[PDB]
Amino acid sequence: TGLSKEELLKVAGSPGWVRTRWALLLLFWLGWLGMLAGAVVIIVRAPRCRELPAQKWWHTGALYRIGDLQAFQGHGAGNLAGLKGRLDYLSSLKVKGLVLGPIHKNQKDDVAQTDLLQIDPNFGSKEDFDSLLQSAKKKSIRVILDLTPNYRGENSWFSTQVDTVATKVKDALEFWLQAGVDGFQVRDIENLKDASSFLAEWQNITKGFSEDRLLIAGTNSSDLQQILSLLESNKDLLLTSSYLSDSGSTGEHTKSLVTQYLNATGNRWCSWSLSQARLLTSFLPAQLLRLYQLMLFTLPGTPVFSYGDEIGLDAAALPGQPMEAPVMLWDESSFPDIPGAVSANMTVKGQSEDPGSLLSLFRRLSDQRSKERSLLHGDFHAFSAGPGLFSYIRHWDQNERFLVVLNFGDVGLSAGLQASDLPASASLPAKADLLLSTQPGREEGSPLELERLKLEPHEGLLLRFPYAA
Amino acid sequence: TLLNGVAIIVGTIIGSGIFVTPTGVLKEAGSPGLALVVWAACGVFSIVGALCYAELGTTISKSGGDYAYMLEVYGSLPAFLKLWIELLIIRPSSQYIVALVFATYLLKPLFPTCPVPEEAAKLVACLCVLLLTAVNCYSVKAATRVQDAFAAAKLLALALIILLGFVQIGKGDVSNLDPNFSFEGTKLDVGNIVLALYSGLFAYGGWNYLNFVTEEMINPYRNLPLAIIISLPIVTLVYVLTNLAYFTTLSTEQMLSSEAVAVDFGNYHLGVMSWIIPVFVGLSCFGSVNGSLFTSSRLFFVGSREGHLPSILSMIHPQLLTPVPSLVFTCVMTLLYAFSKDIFSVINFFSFFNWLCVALAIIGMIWLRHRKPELERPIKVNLALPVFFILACLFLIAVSFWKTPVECGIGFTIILSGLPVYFFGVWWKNKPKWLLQGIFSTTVLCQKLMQVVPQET
Ligand SMILES: CCCCCCCCCCCCCCCCCC(=O)OC[C@H](COP(=O)(O)O)OC(=O)CCCCCCCCCCCCCCCCC
Ligand SMILES: CCCCCCCCCCCCCCCCCC(=O)OC[C@H](COP(=O)(O)O)OC(=O)CCCCCCCCCCCCCCCCC
Ligand SMILES: *[C@@H]1O[C@H](CO)[C@@H](O[C@@H]2O[C@H](CO)[C@@H](O)[C@H](O)[C@H]2NC(C)=O)[C@H](O)[C@H]1NC(C)=O
Ligand SMILES: *[C@@H]1O[C@H](CO)[C@@H](O[C@@H]2O[C@H](CO)[C@@H](O)[C@H](O)[C@H]2NC(C)=O)[C@H](O)[C@H]1NC(C)=O
Ligand SMILES: *[C@@H]1O[C@H](CO)[C@@H](O[C@@H]2O[C@H](CO)[C@@H](O)[C@H](O)[C@H]2NC(C)=O)[C@H](O)[C@H]1NC(C)=O
Ligand SMILES: *[C@@H]1O[C@H](CO)[C@@H](O[C@@H]2O[C@H](CO)[C@@H](O)[C@H](O)[C@H]2NC(C)=O)[C@H](O)[C@H]1NC(C)=O
Repeated sequence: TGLSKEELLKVAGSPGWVRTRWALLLLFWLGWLGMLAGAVVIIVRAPRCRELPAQKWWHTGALYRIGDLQAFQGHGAGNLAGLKGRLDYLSSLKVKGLVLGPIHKNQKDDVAQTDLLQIDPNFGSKEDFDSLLQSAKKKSIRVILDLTPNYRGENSWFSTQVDTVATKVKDALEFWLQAGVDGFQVRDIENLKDASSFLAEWQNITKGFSEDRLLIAGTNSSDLQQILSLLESNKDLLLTSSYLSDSGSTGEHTKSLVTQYLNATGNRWCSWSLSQARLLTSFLPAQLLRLYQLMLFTLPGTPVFSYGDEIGLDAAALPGQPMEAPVMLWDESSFPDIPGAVSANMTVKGQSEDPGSLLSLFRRLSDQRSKERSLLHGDFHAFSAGPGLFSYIRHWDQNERFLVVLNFGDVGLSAGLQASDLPASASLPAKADLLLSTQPGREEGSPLELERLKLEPHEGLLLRFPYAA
Repeated sequence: TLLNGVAIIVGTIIGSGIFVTPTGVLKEAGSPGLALVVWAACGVFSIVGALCYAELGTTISKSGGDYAYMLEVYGSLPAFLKLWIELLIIRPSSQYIVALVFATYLLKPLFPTCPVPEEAAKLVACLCVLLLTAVNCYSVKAATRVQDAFAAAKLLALALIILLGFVQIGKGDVSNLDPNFSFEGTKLDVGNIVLALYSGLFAYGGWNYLNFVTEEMINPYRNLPLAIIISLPIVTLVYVLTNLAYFTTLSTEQMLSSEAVAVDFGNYHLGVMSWIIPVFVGLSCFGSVNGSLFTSSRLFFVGSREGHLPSILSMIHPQLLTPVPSLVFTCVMTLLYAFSKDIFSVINFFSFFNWLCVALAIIGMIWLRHRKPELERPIKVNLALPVFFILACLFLIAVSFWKTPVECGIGFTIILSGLPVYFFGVWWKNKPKWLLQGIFSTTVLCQKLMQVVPQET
């Protein structure tokens, strides 16, 4: 066995080997403390964390407007308990709320015979309503109660004396919060005299019980300056309007509205909806339906939708139907008046199996909006590109970055995405993976080149690329 | 003793890989429905494996373990090739993971929502090892007291996760997740399932070379094979309850994002949240590379005595004696895995050769059931049980060339490097005689360098 023995070693290992043993021992704890602070250097000159901005429940996904229950289901089932089975579909969409109503007692056009506290018995009773809230709250879908008083007439706010009309609203906010609703909505407040004083008082009342409650409001106004008068003293007030509803159909015109409405408010929470009551097919042609959706689910704010917006519910494509509240379609047996006027593609069921349908587009987008921390509360910066485009970037602290490319014209172009203005924290790479498209005909997963990106007429793109430098 | 056969053997098999691997099964299964199945399918598979070693540890039972069990069966360059793998692949890389996890649970309480940089988690991993390999070059009897305080911390963490995960469902909103969306779905049946199994199989191991000394010191004599069938379902019980604290209190996107799941449970659950969880998870991972350095030296004494593994190793220091050339050899190989890219690229690299080393050890049992009977088996299991084990274990490896063959490509590269140093090792003709003086020259230089003397021959 090849060695030097215990006693023969103690002869040979002593002389000056003690000093080269104490030297290698002392070089250890220096090379250890050298690696110690050499790690402590990296932990101090490391980029820290943005703290997370205390989100509320409506920040995290779309809402859903349901005005006519009658349509919402059909005939025979147009009630609250028949609505209660639809939450399996509403959680199929991953919404976070429901604009529900108005459901109170409105005969017609009368102040003394319109009580906001009593339900209308064409829907059910309070115990049916408490069944709805309790069944919804198990799936974590909140319920927002619409309180527009004259929801059956021409003027919504009873053109005679108004301080008793607001007094009816003053106690109705107290009543339904005790039943446990999580938000309200008034509408058409251009028919309200002195809107900005009553809204700010009701905002003091909606926040008067807790802070997990919101108060949406509507108007038909598309004036950028008129909205800000309403948002003057009120800042934690959502406000949907017809601001995006006027078309133009061009990107730089659309780019101008989104940037200015963000610039004039600064950086608060918006609510990106085309109108206050109607659908998207009221204001868009047949090929732009696939293209807004994506933009709506990606802008900084709460997208607000109506029923049928995910299936392309067109009232013009189906005669014998009320424009205000079209047949909530579901299947082929959904339009019972004229059979054969509904194709397979049109209902909820026929599109729920096609991976290229418009409803299939809605579930992928509402997925990513409710999970990706960039699209939740990342910051918004758009940049310039070609003449008929609108591109922008969502990006938070160190998470996944997103890139949206929209072509609002019918001429096939290239990108020309000159950044030239973005920070290094949101600086573009050369290549980035593709997440989805609106038109089929792309390789989902392959990293495309942005300088050699060619666009098709009416095609949206959502891409992604990680945090790097 | 009846119950102490289980209480010793439960804390042995509960490793610190429970703080790592829930993220790794979750990103290879999809939903917590199919994720909790993998924790149960790894539950049953290791009762089968520990029975195959509860009998095979009792037949031969020389000294030196899994190596020496194969030394009886093959007794040649297959024995050295099994030794060349464990010094280089299994024992280094499993210690790096526990060291790397010690870093990320220490640097993640001050990086709450962001990701720890790769270059700083390695230099706290290396620091943890080099600090801890130098304690074991000092006093062993001082390091054994250090082994005491880390068993208690590994159990206080894994109970306080449970009792906070228990009251979180009992306070209100029962079935707060109820997610099983890919319990029937997101299942490739070959690629992603096996990769989810490797994370589950890592999560408790050491039912192989750790139980034979566990039974021996009390001598309760062959009531141990029930005593593991009592024991390992307790471990699968605890490893499934801890995921139930994860999938309810966290989300499926907050889990797959982070590197330290246990602090995300700790952050949401309490506001103290810093004196409790990354301490107790931090002490628990700090012990599994400590006690991997006590037991590291045993292998060298067995290999050098048999004529393998040149005799510079298996020499012990004078004053404050400790196997000094061996611990230096292990910590060097441990830090050579700091050139690695991802931690779950290491667990897939570790568990390839772990589960081929196990599978050839049990194929060698059947060929010792076929050939050479009447070897006085105190325990013989039903022979239909080990053939359940190999046919699964060939299924893990054969899919692991369909999936990531490049790391297994450099894994078979390193074991063709053990072949010429075998022929240089023992087969070599000592004819030229220039080198025989040099082998004696190189060896006595290190002895003078470290002050280490041979065993009492
Ligand atoms: C890294 C840790 C350093 C601290 C510990 C010192 C350990 C020194 C040896 C390290 C390797 C130990 C395993 C060797 C493999 C097993 C061999 C065996 O079992 O032989 C038994 C055999 C029997 O020893 P005996 O029982 O003591 O007679 O020992 C030897 O043959 C020693 C042979 C040493 C050389 C091995 C072959 C190397 C070939 C490639 C050399 C390349 C050098 C680098 C070139 C320049 C690069 C810049
Ligand atoms: C930046 C990279 C990190 C810095 C260096 C990384 C690698 C350092 C070496 C390995 C890590 C050492 C851990 C600490 C070990 C000593 C701890 C201790 O206090 O023990 C008391 C121990 C006993 O005390 P004594 O009674 O004073 O001897 O001290 C020693 O025996 C000296 C140990 C120091 C050895 C450091 C260098 C290792 C020599 C390797 C020789 C390689 C050439 C030979 C050929 C083989 C290669 C093929
Ligand atoms: C509640 O609405 C009022 C009236 O629009 C807002 O104005 C506050 O009025 C109260 C009345 O005493 C004053 O104490 C506050 O100083 C006013 N605003 C400020 C600067 O706090 C008020 O902003 C609304 N909500 C609150 C009270 O913040
Ligand atoms: C909101 O809708 C009304 C309905 O057409 C628009 O027209 C106003 O109608 C009321 C009575 O119906 C008149 O008293 C107003 O004078 C009408 N407005 C104008 C400008 O003539 C109304 O304009 C719409 N609001 C906006 C901001 O466009
Ligand atoms: C809109 O945002 C821009 C900053 O991006 C600002 O606009 C500046 O307005 C001043 C005064 O009108 C000009 O002198 C600057 O040249 C403008 N800068 C740019 C980049 O346009 C401002 O913060 C916002 N605009 C307004 C009217 O407030
Ligand atoms: C179901 O979708 C199909 C195809 O989009 C529609 O059928 C097309 O209708 C358009 C009307 O503009 C015609 O120009 C095409 O020739 C039709 N395609 C075929 C293959 O005939 C159909 O209308 C949709 N369903 C309903 C009820 O409208």
